[PDB]
Amino acid sequence: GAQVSSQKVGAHINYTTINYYRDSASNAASKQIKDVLIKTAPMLNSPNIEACGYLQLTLGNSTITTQEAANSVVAYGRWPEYLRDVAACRFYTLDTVSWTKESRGWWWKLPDALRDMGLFGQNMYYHYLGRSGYTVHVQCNASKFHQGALGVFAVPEMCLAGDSNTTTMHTSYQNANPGEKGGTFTGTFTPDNNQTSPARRFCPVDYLLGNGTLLGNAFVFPHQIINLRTNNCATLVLPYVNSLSIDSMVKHNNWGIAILPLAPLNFASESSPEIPITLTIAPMCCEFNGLRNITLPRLQ
Amino acid sequence: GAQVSSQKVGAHINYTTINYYRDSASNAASKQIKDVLIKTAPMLNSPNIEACGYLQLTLGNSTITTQEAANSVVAYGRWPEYLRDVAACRFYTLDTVSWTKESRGWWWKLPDALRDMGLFGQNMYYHYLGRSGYTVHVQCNASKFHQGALGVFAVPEMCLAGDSNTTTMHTSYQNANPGEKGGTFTGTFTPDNNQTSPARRFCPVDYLLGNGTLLGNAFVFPHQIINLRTNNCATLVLPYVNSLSIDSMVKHNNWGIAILPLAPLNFASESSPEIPITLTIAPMCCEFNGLRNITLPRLQ
Amino acid sequence: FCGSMMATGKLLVSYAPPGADPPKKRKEAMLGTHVIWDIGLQSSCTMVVPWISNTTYRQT
Ligand SMILES: *C(=O)CCCCCCCCCCCCC
Ligand SMILES: *C(=O)CCCCCCCCCCCCC
Repeated sequence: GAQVSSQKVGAHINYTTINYYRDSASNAASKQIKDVLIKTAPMLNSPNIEACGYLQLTLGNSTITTQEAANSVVAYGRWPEYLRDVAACRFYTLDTVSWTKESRGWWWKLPDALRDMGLFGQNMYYHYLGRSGYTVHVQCNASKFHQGALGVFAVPEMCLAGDSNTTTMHTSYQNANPGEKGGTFTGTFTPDNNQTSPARRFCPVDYLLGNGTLLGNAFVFPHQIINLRTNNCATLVLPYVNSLSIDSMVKHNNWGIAILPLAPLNFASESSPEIPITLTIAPMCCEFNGLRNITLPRLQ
Repeated sequence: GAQVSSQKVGAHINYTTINYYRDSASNAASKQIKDVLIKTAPMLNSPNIEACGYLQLTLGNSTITTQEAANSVVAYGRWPEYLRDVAACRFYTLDTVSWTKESRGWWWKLPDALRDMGLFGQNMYYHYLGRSGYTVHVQCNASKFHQGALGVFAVPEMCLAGDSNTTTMHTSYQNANPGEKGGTFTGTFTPDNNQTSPARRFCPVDYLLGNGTLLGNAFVFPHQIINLRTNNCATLVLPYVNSLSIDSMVKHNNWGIAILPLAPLNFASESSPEIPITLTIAPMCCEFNGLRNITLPRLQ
Repeated sequence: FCGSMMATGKLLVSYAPPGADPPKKRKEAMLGTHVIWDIGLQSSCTMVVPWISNTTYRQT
């Protein structure tokens, strides 16, 4: 059973191997042009609804009307799919937010943001387990005389940093889960000094993506940019991502949506402009499991 | 185009017909052993889960364990089917009632009785239209020394009579629709005489099936009998019945379940006995349509 | 949309099948059959209200 193979050589002969043990774990580590501009691993680079082979975007009775599409991205090059081997899952439009010359950014979590959306939300709380992918459609228009740029980031397991410097990992379930409402980024860290009666919530610094890493590198995550000059909307198609095939939607949030001003909003000459950002999100290829009496969370 | 055919004769020659008009409506009316015990039209006579070709009775996570089955009936010989050309629809057990030496009877309406049952109820109120069949399982056990007989009747369009003698068809939506709770029969008609502030509710006399017809004839309706001597439970499989393929579940109740003591409860020698009757009902081959914001009824 | 070329915007057109409170807010209109119209991109917008009724026919 001796295994002979080519040695790791320079560029101007081989070695032999025998496995002594029954468990593979015991085994030694087995070590494995024209156009430079081309990506080695495209999918890791944020492809388009176009770029993997896949306008009126429609789910159930809900439907987006979109010319914008080169502005879309399929996370990790992977399209949503059923746990293999429903019109509760449709497009829900969340409460519109306002972008101003001084906004630092906004965040949301999935499924959390959708927890009260019609039959979807119901299905979520009546079952132990649930899984779902998403289509995130960020809407934000302005004039040809306005300027600015939004960075729309979809982060897997988006754990955010807390307000305390005396204790760690202590943000309350209530605070961690804002629902549709949102949750927002800040320009500076402000430690919750109230010892006795703790705020127990996140303190997300913008240039650190609220998680201890530099915002400039947030682009290694599935993302899209809204440049007011060229486009008014972004569409992110998100797959179910997890260390499990299915999980508790109530205990665990799979994806995080982060929206930050890469370039600040500016208009004509007004000292203080504003424009709306509307998020319409739809759950995809979704399925639930382990039906029983309804979960009634202490959200407060 | 003259049509020649055999005349309606005695038993010891024909006539001719021509249609003069373009609309069929204008047309005249076109007029069409061994063992006597056999039914001409069986299906009209209340068949069994057995008798048309169809123990653990199971829907989704819900499951009945039944030996009793010759005690089942498929209404109108017709099994539930999808509107042709889901685990919200499972077995729900309603609040148990008590049968006593003086009970006159009980009634319920479908879908109404199920309006608050988990995801079923939700689905009902989030959609304009819905259709469903049902499996009604009536449970009622006693001892070999108890006696009595329950008549379980499934009535299509079970319109019930009201409490007023000064005005007609006036029972309020609230009163007409009791939900799971029930609704009950009475031995005597008691006219709501409060003119100024009307009770606006039903007054269902038992021997008149609460509808002006004699109880003894209620058997022309899909039914089953629980004879304490021979069996402790009854199962009725109900098809969607209506003048439409699908309708408003909120405005209209399709089936009525009526349970009446054909023979009064009696035990050993106790002057006043009691035994429980539990109803477990499951919606079948069910489907909904016309999703929108939720219906919030004024049920009170 | 008969406004100017320099004008931009997004509108939501909605249809809600009967049986519930008539929509007074986007939040509830959102829940039924709907279309999102981008004014800036195209000047006009069509929405089909599909036949959905309990009865075979409706009265006039
Ligand atoms: C395939 O492996 C057959 C040739 C094996 C060469 C024999 C010498 C190997 C000595 C180690 C075997 C004992 C280790 C558990
Ligand atoms: C088939 O109908 C051909 C033979 C018809 C016999 C002709 C006489 C029928 C006279 C009545 C026809 C006019 C009524 C609209």
